[PDB]
Amino acid sequence: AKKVQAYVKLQVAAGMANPSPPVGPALGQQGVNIMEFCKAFNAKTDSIEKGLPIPVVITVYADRSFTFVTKTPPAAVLLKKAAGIKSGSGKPNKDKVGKISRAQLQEIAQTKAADMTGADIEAMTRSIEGTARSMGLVVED
Amino acid sequence: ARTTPIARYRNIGISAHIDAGKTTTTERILFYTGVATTAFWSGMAKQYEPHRINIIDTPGHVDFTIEVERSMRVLDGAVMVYCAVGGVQPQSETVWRQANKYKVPRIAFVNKMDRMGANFLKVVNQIKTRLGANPVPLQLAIGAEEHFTGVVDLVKMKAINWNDADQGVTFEYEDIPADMVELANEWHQNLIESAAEASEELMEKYLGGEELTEAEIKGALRQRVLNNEIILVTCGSAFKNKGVQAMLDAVIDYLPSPVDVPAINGILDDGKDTPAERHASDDEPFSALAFKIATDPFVGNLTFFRVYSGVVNSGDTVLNSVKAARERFGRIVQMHANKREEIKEVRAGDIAAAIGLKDVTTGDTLCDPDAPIILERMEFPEPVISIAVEPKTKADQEKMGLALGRLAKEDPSFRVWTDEESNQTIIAGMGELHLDIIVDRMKREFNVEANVGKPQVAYRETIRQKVTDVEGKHAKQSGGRGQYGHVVIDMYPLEPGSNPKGYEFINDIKGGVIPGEYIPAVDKGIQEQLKAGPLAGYPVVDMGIRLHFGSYHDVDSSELAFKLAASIAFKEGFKKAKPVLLEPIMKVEVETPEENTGDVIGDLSRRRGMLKGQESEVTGVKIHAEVPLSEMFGYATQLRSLTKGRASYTMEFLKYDEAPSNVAQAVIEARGK
Amino acid sequence: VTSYIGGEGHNLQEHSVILIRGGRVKDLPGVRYHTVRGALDCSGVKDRKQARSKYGVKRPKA
Ligand SMILES: CC(=O)O[C@H]1C[C@@]2(C)[C@@H](C[C@@H](O)[C@H]3[C@@]4(C)CC[C@@H](O)[C@@H](C)[C@@H]4CC[C@@]32C)/C1=C(\CCC=C(C)C)C(=O)O
Ligand SMILES: Nc1nc2c(ncn2[C@@H]2O[C@H](COP(=O)(O)OP(=O)(O)O)[C@@H](O)[C@H]2O)c(=O)[nH]1
Repeated sequence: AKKVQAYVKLQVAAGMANPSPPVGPALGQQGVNIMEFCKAFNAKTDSIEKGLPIPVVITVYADRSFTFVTKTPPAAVLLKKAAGIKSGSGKPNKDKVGKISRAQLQEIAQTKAADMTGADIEAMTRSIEGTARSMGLVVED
Repeated sequence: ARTTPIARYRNIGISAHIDAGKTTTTERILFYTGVATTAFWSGMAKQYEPHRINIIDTPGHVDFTIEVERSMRVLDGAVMVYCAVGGVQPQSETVWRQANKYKVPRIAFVNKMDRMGANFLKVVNQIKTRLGANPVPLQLAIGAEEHFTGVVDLVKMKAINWNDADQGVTFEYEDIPADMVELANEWHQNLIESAAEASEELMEKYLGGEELTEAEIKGALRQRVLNNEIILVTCGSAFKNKGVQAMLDAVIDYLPSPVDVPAINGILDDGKDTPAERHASDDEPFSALAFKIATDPFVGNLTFFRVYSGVVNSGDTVLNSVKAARERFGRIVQMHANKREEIKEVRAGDIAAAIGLKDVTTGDTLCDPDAPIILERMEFPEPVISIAVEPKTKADQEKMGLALGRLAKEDPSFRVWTDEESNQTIIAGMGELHLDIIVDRMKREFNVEANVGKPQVAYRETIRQKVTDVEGKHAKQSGGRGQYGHVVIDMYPLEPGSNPKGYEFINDIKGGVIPGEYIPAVDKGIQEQLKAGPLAGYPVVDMGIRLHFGSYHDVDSSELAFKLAASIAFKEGFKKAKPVLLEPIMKVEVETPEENTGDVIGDLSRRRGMLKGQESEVTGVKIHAEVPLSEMFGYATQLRSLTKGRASYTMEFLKYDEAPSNVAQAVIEARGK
Repeated sequence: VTSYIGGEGHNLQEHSVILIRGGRVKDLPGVRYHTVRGALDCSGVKDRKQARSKYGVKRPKA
């Protein structure tokens, strides 16, 4: 990685291809190639399941080369994956969207502790509790 | 009889960004030589046999880069003029790409070395970094700004000092200034290395430590310029008069003759598109390209043409293969130095003008009738801006048509049509400064008094509410026999563009209440009313009508009586149906540098442009926006202002959307007034 | 004067140097002059192989 001047964390997908049009955001007042991105991700795509947008950064070095920062499909889209109900954001308190058990996130928190980095696997569970209610979820065992 | 070899001909363009000094450099050329213009050059030291230089001075503005394209295509070599202060400009990159498209072997002249901030080596580095070129300095500037005295010749390793007292007509070779000897030796080695790369034999001599002769250096650098591998860079400044003379020597030494350029490609007029070539020889069949038409007040149409092969005489019926029109050549002159020697022998390589050709346009091939060929065609870009032009009087009306016709003939990138809806004459061009010049010529050369406005937005009409049981009863039983007609219709909106006809008619008549013979007259009565809407008198679109109820009278019922009833029913129903005024929206695409991106959208937002998205490209960003036609006027010059002249937009008609309540209502009121 | 347009579909744009010939149509009172559809702004008209001299069409390809 490098400084936060060649920092945009991005890439909703890899099969939608070009990360320059609407699908792939950013690519503004920065300057870098676009097809020079997904080829290293082509050796990296087939471990991630689709429907799970993974955050990676266009980190450009000082010598024009750029690869990504492998993360992990995160909190938000796994509750659209492991529960089975998508974004719907705005209503945590109006009508019931879905309740999630305690252990349903902990089994994928070991996968998500390679996505989220504060300290630990258990410690990142209460921020999977975060964006779920912003999507509109409720959580109780 | 070997007179002046065609290998001594230099058909050259002078090309530069707007405001760089290229015709003043050409006026200097004419002064030194002795004088499209023909000149003769023997070298600044008179070291050469007389060479014929045909000069095309190409426009600096991007609104007239269509003329530059025509010139580049018809020319052999080019002199690219750069400002020593400004360096490579956005407009220079455009001209550079055009010269690359036509593979024109070219050299470089860094002018304006007498101004503040002049830096030769900075411009050399900008030619490398911004144009992707391989610049090889032939010269170094001695001093800069007010201290600019002369140039170092890196081939001869001598300073060139021009005499200020004779406006640079004489010069002396001096020893290189002691402060420049190290820099001159460095760039001389870079020049020799660049010469050695032209062939394996010269590379072996150079690596062996053998000194290359001046003739080998010049021959090697010439070969690579002809291959477009390198660009030779010269410098100098007029007023005190420097560089031009040595740049003209570089034109002789390094730019192509007509025999150094590949044969011109064409197609035989055999209906099979068979490829053919024409070599630069007097013994080949006649072939020429018409590349400029100029309207002259005294002689009429001047058609400028460049002969590629064979010979023609003033007064020779040739064949315009492109237009299949036998065109007898008119009076043909030639700018022999200062005089205009009328030539009855236009040989290969020559540039001349013919008087009074009728059916010749820019890009037409003129050839031998017994050996038809179509030389490759010029593609003309689509116009990017349009304006409405209205004549003040009826005398101006007919005169406007005539004037605009002449302007469209000489300049293809200029288009003129009558808009079928507004009946306005629309003119379209390659930028607004382009249209400004066109309008100036129309209201001066032809002196046609016209108002310049904006293309009238094509307003449409529709309803936003189903209305049922709308009675229309034309019961006129008076004046001899009666005329009875009675219909009941439902009116409803369609989804915009859901029907290619913009109109649906449903016959749901049950019980023969209306004879089947009168149903087409009812539909026709509605369709005539659709042409002139009851709100503001615009065409009505996106509407369905169901005729389901009606009545006739055995003696008094008429086809047109039912058509009158249909119109009544329609006019009453339409007023109840909440009628609205429509609008067109235009899909706009803007290509801009990444740093200029922001400004483009700021203005587009004020122009009600709904930015759909963007496609960050190599130049910068390809922004896409939905912008009303009304707000898409005068954008060419506005964009040129925000982007410092490096942006290009396109626009197409998208769909017939709904005009914002405010906009629609305002126009409805104005139309009613 | 008011002229008459021959053929069945023209190539007109309201400011066009067109040529006039005699002949009354007997069907529009006040229209007494024909035009020529072979001269100076009206080319060889569409879709015709017979009586080509009238309406100015050249002979077809073969
Ligand atoms: C310098 C040069 O070679 O171009 C000149 C030459 C120029 C294209 C002129 C603008 C305009 O009258 C041109 C028209 C279309 C004017 C109408 C006709 O008579 C054409 C047959 C003619 C061709 C050349 C000419 C006479 C130029 C200018 C003016 C310089 C100013 C600006 C806007 C930078 C141009 O570059 O736009
Ligand atoms: N001082 C100085 N002025 C120049 C030089 N070359 C051109 N000019 C001036 O700059 C202006 C622009 O010249 P012109 O040839 O019309 O530029 P073009 O638009 O590139 O053809 C003229 O009015 C000249 O007087 C130069 O070498 N030195």
